[PDB]
Amino acid sequence: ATTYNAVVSKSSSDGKTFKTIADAIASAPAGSTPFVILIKNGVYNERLTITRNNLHLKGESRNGAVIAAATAAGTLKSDGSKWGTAGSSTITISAKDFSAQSLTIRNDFDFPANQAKSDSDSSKIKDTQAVALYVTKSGDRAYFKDVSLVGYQDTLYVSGGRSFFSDCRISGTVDFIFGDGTALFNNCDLVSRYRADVKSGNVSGYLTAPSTNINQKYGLVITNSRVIRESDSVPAKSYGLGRPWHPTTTFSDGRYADPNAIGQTVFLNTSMDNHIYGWDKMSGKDKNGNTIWFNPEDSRFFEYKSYGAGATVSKDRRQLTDAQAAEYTQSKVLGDWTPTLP
Ligand SMILES: O=C(O)[C@H]1O[C@H](O[C@@H]2[C@H](O)[C@@H](O)[C@@H](O[C@@H]3[C@H](O)[C@@H](O)[C@@H](O[C@@H]4[C@H](O)[C@@H](O)[C@@H](O[C@@H]5[C@H](O)[C@@H](O)[C@@H](O[C@@H]6[C@H](O)[C@@H](O)[C@@H](O)O[C@@H]6C(=O)O)O[C@@H]5C(=O)O)O[C@@H]4C(=O)O)O[C@@H]3C(=O)O)O[C@@H]2C(=O)O)[C@H](O)[C@@H](O)[C@H]1O
Repeated sequence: ATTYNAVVSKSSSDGKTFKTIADAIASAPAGSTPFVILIKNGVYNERLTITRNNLHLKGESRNGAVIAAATAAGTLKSDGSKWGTAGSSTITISAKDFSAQSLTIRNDFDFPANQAKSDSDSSKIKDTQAVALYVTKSGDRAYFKDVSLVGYQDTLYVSGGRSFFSDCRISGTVDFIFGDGTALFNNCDLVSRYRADVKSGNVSGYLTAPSTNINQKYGLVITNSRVIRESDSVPAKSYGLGRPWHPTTTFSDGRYADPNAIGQTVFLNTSMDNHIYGWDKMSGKDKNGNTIWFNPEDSRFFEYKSYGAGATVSKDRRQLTDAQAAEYTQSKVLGDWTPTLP
C-alpha cells in the first residue's frame, strides 16, 4: 500500500502535482504523521532544510530525479558574508525519521573550474568545501536507500545521531564523508574523483574525515561496499581512506582543534582499487595557536577483510579480528533503530 501524499513533477499537464519539492513539503499537515512525496524525473534546483519529522522523499529513479544547487563555503550571501561549510549544503536534515530513496542530491559547485582560475581572479574561491547533504544533530534516524550524493570537497557531512546509507553512490575528493555522526554505509560505491589541480605524486583526497568523539562507540562504518576511482586518470596511491578531523571547537580555555574528536572509520568486507594508499594524518591549531598534527595510528582507523588492489595489510593498516568484526553488524551500529521505508 505504498501510496503518495504529494507528487512533484516538471509537467503541469501531469495532474494535481507540485512544481517544486519545497511546495510539496509545504502541503504536508503539521506534526509527525508520515508524509511521502514522489519526485518525478527532472533536475530540481532547490536548497532544502528539513524540519518536519517523519518526512519521506522518493524519486522516480536515482539517475533521473535530481536535487541540485551550487554553493561553496566561500560563496557570499547578500550581507557579503560566507555561507561556511555547514551553510553550503544543498540539503540539510534537521528532523528525525527522514528517508530519501531513488534520487540524487548534488552540490554543483564547479570545484575544478574554480581551481583552474588564475590566482589573481577575484572570483576564485579559497573555501572550496561544498556540501551536498548535511545530516545534523537534530536529524537522528536518517535513511538513504539507492541515493546518489555528488560533490568534490566535503560531499557528505554527518553529525550527531545515526544515519544509514544503503545501495548508495557517494562521490568526492577531499574529506567527502566527514563528521562526528554514527553513519553506516552498506553496499555503496564510494567514488574518488579525478583532480586536474593536483601534481603527480601528491595526494588527491581522502574518503573520510571522522570527528567522532572518543566516548562514542561508533563513527563511520563502511560495509560490503566498493571503493572505486571515477576514471583511469585517478592515479595509483592518490587517496587516503581517512584522516582524523579534530574540528575547531570553543572551550572554556579558547577556540581550537578538539582533542577528544578521535574519529572512527571502519571498513568491513569492502573492495578497494589501487588509488588507495592507506590512512593519513591531518593538522589543526592547538590551544596555543600552534600547528598540531593528528595521526592515523592514534585514531580509530580499522579494516576487516578488504580486497582488491588497494587492500594491503601492514602495520600501518590495522585489522579487526573476527570477534571484533562482529561488533560492526547493522544491529550493533544502529542500536534500537531499524531503518524502514514507508
Ligand atoms: O559546533 C558547531 O556545530 C560549529 O559549526 C560550525 O562549524 C564547522 C566545524 O565544526 C568547525 O570546526 C569549522 O570547520 C572548518 C571547516 O569549515 C571544515 O570543512 C573543516 O575543514 C578541513 C580543514 O580543517 C581545512 O583547513 C580545509 O582543508 C585544507 C584544504 O581545503 C584541503 O583541500 C586539503 O588540502 C591538500 C592537502 O591535504 C594539504 O596538506 C595541502 O598540501 O593542501 C592541499 C590542497 O590544498 O589541495 O586539506 C587542507 C587541510 O588539511 O588544512 O578543509 C578541510 C575539510 O574537511 O574540507 O574543519 C575546519 C576546522 O576544523 O576549523 O567550521 C565548520 C563550518 O561549518 O564552518 C560553526 O562555524 C561553529 O561556530 C560551530 O557552531
